[PDB]
Amino acid sequence: SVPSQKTYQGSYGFRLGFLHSGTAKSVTCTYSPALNKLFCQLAKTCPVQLWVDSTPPPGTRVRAMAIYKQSQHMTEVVRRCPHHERCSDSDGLAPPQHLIRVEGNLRAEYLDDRNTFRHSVVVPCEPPEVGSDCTTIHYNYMCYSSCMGGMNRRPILTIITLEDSSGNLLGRDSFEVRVCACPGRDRRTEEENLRKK
Ligand SMILES: OCc1cc(I)c(-n2cccc2)c(I)c1O
Ligand SMILES: [Zn+2]
Repeated sequence: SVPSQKTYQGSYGFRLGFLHSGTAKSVTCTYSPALNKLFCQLAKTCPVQLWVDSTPPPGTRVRAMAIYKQSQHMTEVVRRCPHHERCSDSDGLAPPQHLIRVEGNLRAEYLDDRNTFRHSVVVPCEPPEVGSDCTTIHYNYMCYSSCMGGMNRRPILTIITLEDSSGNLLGRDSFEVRVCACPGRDRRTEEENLRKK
């Protein structure tokens, strides 16, 4: 009733990577290594790099799913709030209830799990373009952390899993997410709080 969040590189040495976008007031997405936490604006591009030490087999896929970070909320499905699920901002593929979308990939598939009711979005693994050493997926988060009746100020994690063609686990990584109006200021504030402690 709770998906695992244990980091697992697996046989292919799978792990995530993030750009270094800084903390200017205008930044739309920024990652804090000290907090392992991504800060982003609503419905803005979040580039997440995928790194491996060796090439996984054809048919390998990469799935993203959100869970609540606090244990007392972890069994609750993370979903969009009562406002955003009804705002008709569909891209034609993502169900309106799903918090996480993949941008610009027509092969993305959206799952409502028939047993857990949790949402996820999964894409095929594709090799890096010539001249690149990693592959990047562009995610969007479609509600604010503060949305009433949805996340309601509760922190979430995103779990990224590398899976075989049957859905079996090959690798796992994760990061906390805050969706907020000013990611640069919030990253600076939270990193300062961590330092003061
Ligand atoms: O052949 C090299 C290579 C192949 C693949 I397929 C991937 N990959 C794409 C999504 C997940 C892993 C990567 I990163 C890579 O470097
Ligand atoms: Zn919302």
